[PDB]
Amino acid sequence: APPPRPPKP
Amino acid sequence: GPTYVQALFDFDPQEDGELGFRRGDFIHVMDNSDPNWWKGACHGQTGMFPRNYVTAVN
Repeated sequence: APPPRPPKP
Repeated sequence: GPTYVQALFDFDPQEDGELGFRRGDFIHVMDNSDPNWWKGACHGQTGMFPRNYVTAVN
């Protein structure tokens, strides 16, 4: 699966 | 000269202002001030994208 979306700042 | 990255994974935008792309796409990095979400351009669209979905070209 593609990587998790990182936190938006 | 402009910095380019290449997509490692397909990315489908989920929010307004996110830039979609598919594996292999070349993205011009316009803003990398945040360590996680960068601003880029590809094929006439610009928007935010996750840095973990790409790898360095130049």
